[PDB]
Amino acid sequence: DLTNLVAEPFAKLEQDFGGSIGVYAMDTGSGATVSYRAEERFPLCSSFKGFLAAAVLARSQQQAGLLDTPIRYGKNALVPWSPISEKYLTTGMTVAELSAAAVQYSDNAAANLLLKELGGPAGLTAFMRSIGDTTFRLDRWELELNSAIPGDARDTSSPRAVTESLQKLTLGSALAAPQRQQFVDWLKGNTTGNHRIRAAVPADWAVGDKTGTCGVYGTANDYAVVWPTGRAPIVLAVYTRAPNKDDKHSEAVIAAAARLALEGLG
Repeated sequence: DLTNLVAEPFAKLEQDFGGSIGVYAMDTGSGATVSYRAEERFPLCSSFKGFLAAAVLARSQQQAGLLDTPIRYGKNALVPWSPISEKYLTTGMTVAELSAAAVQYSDNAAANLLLKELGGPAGLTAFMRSIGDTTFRLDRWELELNSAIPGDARDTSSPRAVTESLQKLTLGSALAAPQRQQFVDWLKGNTTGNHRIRAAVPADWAVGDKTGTCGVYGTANDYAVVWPTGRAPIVLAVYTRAPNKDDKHSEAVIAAAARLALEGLG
């Protein structure tokens, strides 16, 4: 199999990039995996917002009316990159709309308001422990969680823990069937990842994804569930970082790493 023939191409890719690339991909058919730096910590950046939305849905299972609960917020809630929350400043938005905004537009104000609802970064971390993720940690809010300082474990996970948690939430039994499909539909409607894992995948394969872009230390990422035509779904996570604050992230590198991960599962 091709599982142990991706290390050299990944090394070449991270050397051309000027940093570190972390990948974990899982064929849910065979159980086969592709692993490269899959147990190293990488900053989550905005990628935590997918798991934030999952945590809201998990709580909605035992709390009727959570998703339709109106959240009234002031201008003080608006932080940079809040493209949806900005437009509903005067009316407020439901828990469901904030969740959709956080997943599909990486809306920062929406993410912070939802974090408040779940008991802050500690609350989301506790949710991730409750589905058996012992790696994920969120420590800060938007936008301070984006500092992405080399060796700083704050606001990080591993590509493997991300992929495993994503599998449990989208395909396993961590969410009830309506909540599971809603999480899948939110990820499928993501607008920020067209130049990442989606660019590594045939156009007629269904894809749901959540992106992260710290804006520093060449630190960016994408995770996705992929449904190949007539085959068991594939789950994968691609995380990058670089040693200098002004190193540029690359969407093309994330796409190329996704292509290698999928080819590696051949």
